[PDB]
Amino acid sequence: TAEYKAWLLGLLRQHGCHRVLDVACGTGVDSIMLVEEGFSVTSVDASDKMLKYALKERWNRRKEPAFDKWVIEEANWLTLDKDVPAGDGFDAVICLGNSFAHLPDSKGDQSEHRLALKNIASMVRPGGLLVIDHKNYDYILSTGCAPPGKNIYYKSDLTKDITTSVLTVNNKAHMVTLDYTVQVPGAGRDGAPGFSKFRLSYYPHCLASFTELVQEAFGGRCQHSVLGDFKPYRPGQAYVPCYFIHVLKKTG
Amino acid sequence: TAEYKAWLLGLLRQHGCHRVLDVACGTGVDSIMLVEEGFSVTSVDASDKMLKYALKERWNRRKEPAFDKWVIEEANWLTLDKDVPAGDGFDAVICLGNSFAHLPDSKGDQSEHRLALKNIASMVRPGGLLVIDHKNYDYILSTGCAPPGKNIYYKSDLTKDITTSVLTVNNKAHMVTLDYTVQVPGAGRDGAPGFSKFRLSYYPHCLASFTELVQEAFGGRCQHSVLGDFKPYRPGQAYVPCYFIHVLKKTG
Amino acid sequence: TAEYKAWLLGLLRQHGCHRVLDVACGTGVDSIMLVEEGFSVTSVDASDKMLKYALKERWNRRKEPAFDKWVIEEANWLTLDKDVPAGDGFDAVICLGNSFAHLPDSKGDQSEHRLALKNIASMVRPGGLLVIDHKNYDYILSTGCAPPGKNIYYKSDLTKDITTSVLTVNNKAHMVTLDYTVQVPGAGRDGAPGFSKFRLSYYPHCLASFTELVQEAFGGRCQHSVLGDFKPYRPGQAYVPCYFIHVLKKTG
Amino acid sequence: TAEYKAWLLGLLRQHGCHRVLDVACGTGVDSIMLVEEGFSVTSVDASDKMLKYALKERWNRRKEPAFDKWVIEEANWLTLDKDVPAGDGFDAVICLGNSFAHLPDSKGDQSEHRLALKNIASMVRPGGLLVIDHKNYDYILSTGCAPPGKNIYYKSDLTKDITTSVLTVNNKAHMVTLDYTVQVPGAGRDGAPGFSKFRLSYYPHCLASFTELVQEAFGGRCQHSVLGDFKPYRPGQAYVPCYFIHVLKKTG
Ligand SMILES: Nc1ncnc2c1ncn2[C@@H]1O[C@H](CSCC[C@H](N)C(=O)O)[C@@H](O)[C@H]1O
Ligand SMILES: Nc1ncnc2c1ncn2[C@@H]1O[C@H](CSCC[C@H](N)C(=O)O)[C@@H](O)[C@H]1O
Ligand SMILES: Nc1ncnc2c1ncn2[C@@H]1O[C@H](CSCC[C@H](N)C(=O)O)[C@@H](O)[C@H]1O
Ligand SMILES: Nc1ncnc2c1ncn2[C@@H]1O[C@H](CSCC[C@H](N)C(=O)O)[C@@H](O)[C@H]1O
Repeated sequence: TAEYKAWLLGLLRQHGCHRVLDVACGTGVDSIMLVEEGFSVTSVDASDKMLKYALKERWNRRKEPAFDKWVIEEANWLTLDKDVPAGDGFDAVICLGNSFAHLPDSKGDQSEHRLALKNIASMVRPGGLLVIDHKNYDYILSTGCAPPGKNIYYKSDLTKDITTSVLTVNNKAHMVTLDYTVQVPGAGRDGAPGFSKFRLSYYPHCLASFTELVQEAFGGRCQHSVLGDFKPYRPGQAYVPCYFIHVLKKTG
Repeated sequence: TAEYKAWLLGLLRQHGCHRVLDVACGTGVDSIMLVEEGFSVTSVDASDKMLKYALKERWNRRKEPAFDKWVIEEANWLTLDKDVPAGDGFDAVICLGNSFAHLPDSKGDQSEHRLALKNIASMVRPGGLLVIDHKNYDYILSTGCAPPGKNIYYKSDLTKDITTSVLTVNNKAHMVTLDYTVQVPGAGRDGAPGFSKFRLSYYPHCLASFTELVQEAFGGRCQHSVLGDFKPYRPGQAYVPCYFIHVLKKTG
Repeated sequence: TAEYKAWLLGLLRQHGCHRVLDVACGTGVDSIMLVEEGFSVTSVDASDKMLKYALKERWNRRKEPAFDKWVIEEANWLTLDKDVPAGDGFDAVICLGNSFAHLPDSKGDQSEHRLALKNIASMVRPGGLLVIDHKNYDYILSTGCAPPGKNIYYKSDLTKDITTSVLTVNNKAHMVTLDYTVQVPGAGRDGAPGFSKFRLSYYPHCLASFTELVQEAFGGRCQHSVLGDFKPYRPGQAYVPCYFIHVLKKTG
Repeated sequence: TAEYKAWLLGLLRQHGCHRVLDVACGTGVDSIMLVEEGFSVTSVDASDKMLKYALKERWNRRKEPAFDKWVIEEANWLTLDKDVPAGDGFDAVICLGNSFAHLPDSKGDQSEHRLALKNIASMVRPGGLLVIDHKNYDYILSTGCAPPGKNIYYKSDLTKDITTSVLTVNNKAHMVTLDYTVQVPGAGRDGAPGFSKFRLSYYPHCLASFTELVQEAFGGRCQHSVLGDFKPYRPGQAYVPCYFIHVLKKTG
């Protein structure tokens, strides 16, 4: 989505951030872009399955200085330091795309989440930033299901029917499982579509908790700001952001 | 809970019931009772592991003319009919112990629960009682946790630790997986005890849904009365029940 | 085999054995028998499923004093001592039907086996008997295949196939998995029978190894002997047995 | 292997092979060599993990024009045809390193075998060459034990034990699973080494079968010849090889 792209860059540039570390390189979608707009991007992910693809584009677009100056290393927020040489601290550390909602709280104690963020944020240098984003589960929870479609991050052209299955654990949301029933265009007889599905689970983080979770990472020395979809967020605000974007100005 | 015993026995007598089909023998607890109580008790359960134990009680007291008659059989509510031929139906069909909750909503809709209940009622000869029962899920779904230890149904002697993990499919409380950890009076070392656990899931049956579900099965001709634990029960009261006992007098 | 029943009863009665412990009750065929013959028998088996099918005949024939004394309890050759108090001892402990072979050597060393044999021999009273047998896994070692329907115990009327997976660890036969492809003559449309299977895995056992392993169970004190099938066996003999039978007269 | 490498190049060379397809690119050891060696390499493996490492080297050496030409890709033999545009056919096609002995016969009939060899063979242009190798399983099988240390391919400086596990189905050698308990020079206390095993499963291919199986995919239209280790191998020859090397001059 144009807006998205716009928002991102404008922020990276509105701070002076040029050196960036992606902690969810995935397919390389956003990193690749950043690599175009002239950024020093070092992207990483823990899943080769995805990384391999990002790595793909590069080799091809290898006949371009921009793409020859791009990194892609595997890593896990659970040891981001051990896997990524922070140096003095990347200008901006970006983790947009509700990537963090993939970290399931295994131990029951949100020990997994603190640690992850701890390492993630650490890589940000003084006067640094962190574009960590998560879906609006506060609502998803209060709704009972997950409203698909409006990907303020991308204008999805494919349609699929979602089936939301939340799982309370001792009264605390422990996970949200989205069951996508994709309706591929043509996969039948006289042209009719085919029905192929896939599902994935995440953690139902709620603004409140994440906000506190995030600061806790920067040891406190930081500037916190949260945008509803892509614009600032004001409690009890007429709107209803699909996404929640938390940006951190590591100050100390 | 001795009390429990008194009330039920009476209802049975006050209504001149003798032949009693127990659609949930479990370990034999109730049947054993009616047994001694002097009732032609034909108890059946769907579990080999459980029945195994009610059977044992029989062999031992096989010497007792009473128990020699008692009859435990395998069977499933989902097919009771074929598995249990009730000549002209029985006098009292009990389903005590929150056993009916175990029946999971596989197909999504409550179709399964239909056949189950549907079949159970059929086991009641016109002018016959039934005592199905379910944990107060209305209140349980608000506390999102299952209070263990006491069950007015009886008083065992096993201290347990529980972990209530509820599930919500598209906002509808689908399942409720309770994880127990029973303390074994002897499993440590120097007298120390053991701690062996297991896990059972149930279907959160709200008083509402069930009363309608149950009567449904009787096609209509019947008398319904739901007592909280075991005393009368009228909506929005001061007392909070842990178990809702549904007593029915099929009349057609 | 009426000839193998005549010998079993002959040997037992011959040595004056009344008390007999079937350490492999199973459905209880072999045990059930001894019972009818006015023999005092306690029957134990490690498998509920099977044991229970015997427990059944007891209730049924419970109307016969004999079965009113017949016993059955779950038990494992590995914890025998604790599951079955031997008291003074049993006159004749039997382990027919290639049951023992079902104990796998998980640990690698016959340790498990020694404990098994050891525990069973501890159920015999000085001047005792033990009828443990084992299929002729010696020839099967040179034929890498086990032919079905050769039981010299009960006429098998269930047509079935079999696939033999002989495992060999470090040149030492370690396992033998027989995948039974039974047929259900009636599982079909116009009478046609259906087809499926169940798995059964046993540890091989060539005469030598077992001939010694077993004596050790009594540790010398014993008059051991092994009939080819049910007749006197002789190494380098003509008739190739198929069921070696070790009879033990604990002497000490 | 000083020897290995030697023979190869020469062979390839003498035949005049330029473009080579490695159907088992693994970590890309032989691919990277031929690359440097000045050969038009197109290598592929069916395993991300493996491949992903060959890819890495290429990215680093990406500078040197050689690796710039290299062509690592994903692909599985079973469908190698619709995975690699045979084009005008390759000059040489290597499948060395006991890689083929990895493809199992889940189907029961070595069908999946004949096909893989077939598709692979299809990547060989007329006057072509095929270098498919495999362990001397004849010996292992006939000896029930797989010898450790004789890796003619590359002198292994490792100290791990080997537990050869041959599996049998209906009298046919279905699988050979070796357990290599490799010893980490340093994993103990006082500078001691540690221990960690790892078992792998290969299909016990015997020369007779293989030799047959190979020319088939060819259709008798070739010139087959198998080396002992790297020298002429004749039946009965006192020397017991370890790696049979089949070379095919697909002459058709
Ligand atoms: N513990 C963790 N640390 C770092 N990366 C992780 C991770 N857990 C999951 N990931 C990876 O992050 C990726 C999912 S993020 C999905 C959104 C995607 N990046 C987008 O732009 O639309 C996967 O490749 C997953 O392997
Ligand atoms: N669908 C079904 N049909 C018949 N019996 C069932 C059943 N679902 C559950 N049950 C039975 O419910 C019985 C007792 S209720 C479960 C409680 C358990 N016996 C305890 O001691 O804690 C079990 O024997 C179980 O097999
Ligand atoms: N560890 C063990 N301890 C006790 N019984 C065992 C055992 N391992 C296997 N068994 C039992 O071996 C039994 C009999 S095997 C076949 C028995 C058959 N009815 C006959 O003709 O004798 C099975 O019931 C199985 O439960
Ligand atoms: N079905 C198949 N298709 C393609 N490649 C295969 C294959 N089965 C296994 N392989 C691959 O071959 C490699 C193992 S064989 C390489 C072993 C070599 N001797 C060494 O020690 O270096 C792995 O990449 C595996 O993924």
